[PDB]
Amino acid sequence: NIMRVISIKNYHSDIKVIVQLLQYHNKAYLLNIPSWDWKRGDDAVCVAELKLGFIAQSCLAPGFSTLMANLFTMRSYKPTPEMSQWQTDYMRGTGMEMYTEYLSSAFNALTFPEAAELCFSKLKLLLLAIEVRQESTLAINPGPKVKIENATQGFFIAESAEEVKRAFYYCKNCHANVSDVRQIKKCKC
Amino acid sequence: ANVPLITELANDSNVQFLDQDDDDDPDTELYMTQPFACGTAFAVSVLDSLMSTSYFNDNALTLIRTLITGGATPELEQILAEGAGMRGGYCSPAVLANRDRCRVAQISLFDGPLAQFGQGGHYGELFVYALRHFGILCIGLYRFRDTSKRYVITNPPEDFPLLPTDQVYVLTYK
Amino acid sequence: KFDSTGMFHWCPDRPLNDCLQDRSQASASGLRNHVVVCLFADAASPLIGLRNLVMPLRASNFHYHELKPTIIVGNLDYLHREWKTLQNFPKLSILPGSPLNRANLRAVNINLCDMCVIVSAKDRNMEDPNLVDKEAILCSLNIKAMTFDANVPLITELANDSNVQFLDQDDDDDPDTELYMTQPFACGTAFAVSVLDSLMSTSYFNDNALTLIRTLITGGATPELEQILAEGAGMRGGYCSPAVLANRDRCRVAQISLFDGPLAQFGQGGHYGELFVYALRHFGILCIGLYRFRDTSKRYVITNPPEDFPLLPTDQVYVLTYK
Repeated sequence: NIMRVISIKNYHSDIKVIVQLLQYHNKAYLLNIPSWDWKRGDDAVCVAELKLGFIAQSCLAPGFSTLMANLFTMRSYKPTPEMSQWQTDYMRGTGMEMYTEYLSSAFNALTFPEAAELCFSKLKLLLLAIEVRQESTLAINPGPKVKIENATQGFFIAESAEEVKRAFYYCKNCHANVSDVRQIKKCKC
Repeated sequence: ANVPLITELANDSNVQFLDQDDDDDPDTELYMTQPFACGTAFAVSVLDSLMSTSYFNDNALTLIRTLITGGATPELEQILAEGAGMRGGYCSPAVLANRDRCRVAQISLFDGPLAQFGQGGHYGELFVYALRHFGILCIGLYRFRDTSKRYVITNPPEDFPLLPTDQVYVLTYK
Repeated sequence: KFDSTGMFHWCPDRPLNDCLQDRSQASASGLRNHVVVCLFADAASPLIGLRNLVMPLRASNFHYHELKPTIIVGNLDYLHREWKTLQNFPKLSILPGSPLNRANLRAVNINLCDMCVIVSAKDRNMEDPNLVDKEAILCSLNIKAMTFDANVPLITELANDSNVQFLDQDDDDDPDTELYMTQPFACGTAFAVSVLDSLMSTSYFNDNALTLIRTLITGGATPELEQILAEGAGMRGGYCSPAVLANRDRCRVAQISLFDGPLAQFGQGGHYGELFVYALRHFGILCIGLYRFRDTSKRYVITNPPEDFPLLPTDQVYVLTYK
């Protein structure tokens, strides 16, 4: 599978490639290829890292394996009248998936806790992380020391991508007292 | 009998055979089955579905690893490639500052300061009170089946009731 | 000191534990200007016959201090079989473990090296046609990518010819292009086993061809050795008479640069013909061909150019010395 990538990357250098490996240690042999650039879209999915990794997190907090499995994968929401209460609410959760988008200007010079309050209360969305600049890096639920700069990528969990657009279209002065959250979709603040 | 269990399964349809109270059809899909909601089962076929997610969302596979492995940096990949193994050293105060990061953990509402909400509060009130005072982020609930299996709820609405014997997935910073 | 024939250097029947090393002992020994052999094999694999690699390196033409020490890297259970041939040679150093562990390489010092060989010994051409030299290709890439406080001499045994595609970075070549016109085969970083089948033709047409090749390659493989090695006793010792030791004074292949020395006068802007005549008269040296830099650190080959041919300062020449 590494040899296959070599031939692919030999034919055309600037191409997106994703690979399944089995052992974790074999990831190093991809770094030995010169045209390999993780910065520009190339990825590597280890089986062993993720397989036991989900299982490991269940030891710390049980059932997290399912939360994550249902989060990232695609699941069909379909509440039928034959189902019970516990089965119906579970299905609602599976539909919620990972989505990323830039934030509005209102979040500038605020903390992550202060940011998420506005997201959960008004916009009715959850936040996990922000892409912090530096060689940029990801950071899950940082402390109040770190602040938000302009054009930072948010990390959301929600029903669909259409609802996440409400993060981009937002203002403190204009979109203050709005009851129905579906009304918020104005560019000219 | 009341034991925490989890099993690596190659074939998905073998999930049928685990539990006693199978109130499910054989034609039913994997994710809607009882034990996969409780977390007693886990399929290897989930890793093939992650290949799709890595293609569509570029910053997906990164987010997963940061939640799962704890702190698997690319430095370790280069160090483990050498063949010497996990190098020791007790480190400086600058390097030891990196340990202060988030971790996944579970909190119950039987005891503690959050138990006030457990009698008959809401998820929204729990969320805001957690985030301001403590600096805690809640992801989802982990309820009892009826009123010792426990189904999962990932990110419920604001107006959602909370029983005393409930459990919540949490991202702490300590 | 020497063989019964007086053509190669000799040593007593050592056990394997004398020449064995750990990583610390390899690093502690200040090795520089040496040969490395990345050997890929299992315990239950067929013998290559590494004697034929080492034997020509230990010719009687070279003095004892001039000999380049070899450092084989591979599996023990394999090398235990081949030790019965290799035991009677000076300056060996078998290191256990696979040649993909960078700790094994960094202890051996590929950093300071004359030539790092890569040889496979597994059951090849059995399952797949194109994924044969995957271990050989990965190893070459591994060493090129590895850095320390890239410019490394390498050479690889390849079963399949089309696998030459995968080696270099700057592949300005079509897949349809034939083997010999490709970049790395001109530089000498690659080598095919299929060349041995083409030698069958040459031996048929020219009768005195295969003889000429062996005399250039092996150093001095006489038919006496074939009869002596057939007995089963192995390489017989003996320090020899002055009559037998006179046989060591013979030709050897070697490379000369035109950066320093008396021939550097031609390097500024001379010609190959002037170099040839001045070499042959005064010194008693015969030049075969040039080995230039690619542009103005790969180096292409020129076998016997014309008289009116320019010479750069940073050039190298293949030579047949007599000393």
